[PDB]
Amino acid sequence: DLRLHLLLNTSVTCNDGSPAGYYLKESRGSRRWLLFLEGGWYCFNRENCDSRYDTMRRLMSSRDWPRTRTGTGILSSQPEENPYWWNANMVFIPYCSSDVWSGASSKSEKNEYAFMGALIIQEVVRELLGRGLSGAKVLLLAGSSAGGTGVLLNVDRVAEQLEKLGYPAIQVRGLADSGWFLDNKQYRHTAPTEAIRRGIRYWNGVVPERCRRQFQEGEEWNCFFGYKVYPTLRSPVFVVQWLFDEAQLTVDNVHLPVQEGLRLYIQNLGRELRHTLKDVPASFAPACLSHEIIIRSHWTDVQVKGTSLPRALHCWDRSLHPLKGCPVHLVDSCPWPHCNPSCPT
Ligand SMILES: COc1ccc2[nH]cc(CCNC(C)=O)c2c1
Ligand SMILES: COc1ccc2[nH]cc(CCNC(C)=O)c2c1
Ligand SMILES: *[C@@H]1O[C@H](CO)[C@@H](O)[C@H](O)[C@H]1NC(C)=O
Repeated sequence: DLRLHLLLNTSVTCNDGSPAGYYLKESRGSRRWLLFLEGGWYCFNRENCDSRYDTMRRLMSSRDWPRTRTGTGILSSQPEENPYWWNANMVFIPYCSSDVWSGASSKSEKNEYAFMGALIIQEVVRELLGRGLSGAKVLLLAGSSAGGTGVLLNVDRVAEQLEKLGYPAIQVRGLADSGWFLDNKQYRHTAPTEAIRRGIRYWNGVVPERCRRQFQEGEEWNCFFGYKVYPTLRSPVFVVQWLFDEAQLTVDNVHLPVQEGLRLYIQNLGRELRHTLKDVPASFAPACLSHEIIIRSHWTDVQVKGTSLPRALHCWDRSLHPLKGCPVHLVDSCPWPHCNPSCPT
């Protein structure tokens, strides 16, 4: 169980103005710190945020959060469940800003909602430095789905914050799970790129500086797509992505007797995802239809080329000190979902 702490700076808020916060379980024998960003889609205008407030209020407000949370998967403290980092200090940061962790906007007379995801991360990091983070050797910023994209948008900002605060010994790294999407041609029409474009204006969203300077004013939506923002990052980042991600297929208007047109569409999607990962040295991408993995209790079960994800992350740790029998780049080459026998059922 991790215990809830509301932010002492109560001007850093969830969408409705309630204070944001974090759940913490300390491990006093450890110099490793894991900060996990929750996911949960987003909203991008008044009407669609109003509907989210009716039926997804815990993703917009802290008024109804519980005092504790159980750590699962990579957040578990049991070695049987978490072979990688069971002895680490564990932090779960709830997602209550609906902005893919990019916002820097307060509630005001002109703004019904606050969008402060980027500021929430920096305030958590600050307040944690007085609870033991000042002694850390490694800070791993991790996250799933919207939180995985949040890692890509924020890991370099955390690194810069700690250097300017006077903590150059802390090594900042990122782990992005299920947040690596393609701005591809859809199977049918009914678009995420335009929703993100409008969202950035609504949230006053911020993106990493080198990416912003490449794409320039008006085109910051490009930095929400992993294969475009990743080459601009300086911190080491490990990318986890199912080749046939369910959220990707949903926005592509695919719902699973598959005939030739859809077969070719699905096979081309896996090929394109594989291609975007060829220059990503630390990555784990199985040929499965699924979504998210790192906080699932059975995350230890899936393997690529005989190597589990906990093992791949351990090999990554060793590489940041070409290891024999300890690989870090693991991408499936077979072309259809569940061609890998370790895929979840
Ligand atoms: C799950 O919601 C998210 C989270 C992070 C994201 N980054 C970029 C996009 C838009 C394209 N992908 C989808 C699923 O629409 C996005 C959506
Ligand atoms: C590749 O062909 C095209 C052509 C025109 C387009 N407009 C917008 C998109 C991106 C659509 N994908 C998602 C997931 O948002 C697009 C793609
Ligand atoms: C609280 O957070 C806000 C938003 O980042 C910041 O402007 C302010 O300086 C913070 N308060 C203190 C006392 O540092």
